[PDB]
Amino acid sequence: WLSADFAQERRWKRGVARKVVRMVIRHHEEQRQKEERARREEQAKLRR
Amino acid sequence: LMKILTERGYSFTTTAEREIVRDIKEKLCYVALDFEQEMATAASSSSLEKSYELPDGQVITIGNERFRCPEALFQPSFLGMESCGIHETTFNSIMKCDVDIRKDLYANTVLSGGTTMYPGIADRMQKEITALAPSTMKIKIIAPPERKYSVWIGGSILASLSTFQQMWISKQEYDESGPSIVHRKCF
Repeated sequence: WLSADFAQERRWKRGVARKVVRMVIRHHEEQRQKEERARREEQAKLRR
Repeated sequence: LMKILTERGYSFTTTAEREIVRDIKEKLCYVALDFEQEMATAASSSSLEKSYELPDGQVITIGNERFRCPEALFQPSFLGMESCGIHETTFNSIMKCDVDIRKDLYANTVLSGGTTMYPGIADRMQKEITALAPSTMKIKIIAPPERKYSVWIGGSILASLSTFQQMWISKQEYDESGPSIVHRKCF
């Protein structure tokens, strides 16, 4: 019961921390993408 | 023009003579429809020559220079610039533009500026853009007689239009947002 649990929790943990650092990269990308969205808002004002 | 006139035998070296040469350019130069045929005609006959009176009363003769000078707009190689002519530049811009709008960009090709006042420049641009663009694109060059003032004309039109009253940058907006308000209100 517990042997498989640790083996599962290990793969889950390395998966959980994985996706964490992951959205971290997407977040930083989202900050550069945030500046790009501000540029797109400038272009939208241009269009208006 | 100064260079080619010095080559022909008329040397202009002072800033004042530069204005005489500019006047000669504005008055006698023109864009030829076929540069090679025009050069052949100028070499085989003097009908393309003209007389010009300088401020001192001396009458000089301008020959093939009249169309060799404006030719630099279509072949910058004469001036030594590794850049495409005006027609090729317009074509490259229409190409960089989206395909869906190239038809209208060709159909509404407009000329502006004082340099575009040479006679025949519109026909030359028409010929070149028709030869460069696809056969399915209808080419139309627009050269208003007052194209030398089109800039100010459009400015006055836009300033007189009532719907444009909301586009101005007010003193309050300036004092509030700094000079950067131009990057938000002018496009």
